[PDB]
Amino acid sequence: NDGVSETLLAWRHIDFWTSEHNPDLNATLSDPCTQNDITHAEEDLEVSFPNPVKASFKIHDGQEDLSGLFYGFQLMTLDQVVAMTQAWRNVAKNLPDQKSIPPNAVQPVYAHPAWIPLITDNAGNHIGVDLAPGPNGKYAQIITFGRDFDTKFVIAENWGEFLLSFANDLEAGNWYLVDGELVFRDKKSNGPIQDYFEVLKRRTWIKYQLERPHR
Repeated sequence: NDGVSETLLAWRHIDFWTSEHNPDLNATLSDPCTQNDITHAEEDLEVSFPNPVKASFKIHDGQEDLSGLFYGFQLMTLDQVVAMTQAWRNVAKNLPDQKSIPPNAVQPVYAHPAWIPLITDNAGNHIGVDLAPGPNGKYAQIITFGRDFDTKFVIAENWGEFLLSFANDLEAGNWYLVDGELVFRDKKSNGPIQDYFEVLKRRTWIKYQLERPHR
């Protein structure tokens, strides 16, 4: 049940922020998935979705537009999670210099059948949940992985924390509509526009570095 409260609160904030500032994006958030949909998907993949991820799916089954919520990155429907997990499984089955940050938190591999993608940049890169952590990682940690992520990053301890940190970016004013496309900018620093994966990665890196003095 860890991350469950955060998931619920994050979606409240994201539902409410999008309905004020970006109604077009709000109208892309799908209806909940049923427990049946979720059972069928766990069955197809032979996994248990962690509690915060299942709670997120029972609020919105991804996004469908008749673009991406996470500063241009799309929240995937349960159908896309299944299809895309199976495509990564076909690749893990065959054939690059792979790293983890923090070191040994994430397996240093291109692909793993237990890495469940939940967000896509639609260019082969993902944020997802890691169901087979490295020795210093945590089960159901949130990671980056895919085509151009030689270095995997642990970006949150669970999916609820991930969603809540995105919801607080919105609430801190860290955004720009170019409604227009939603991009990220550090408001406090009057900062330049940035790719949100670079922002996530720098945050994970800085936090790792700042904990290093505690022995």
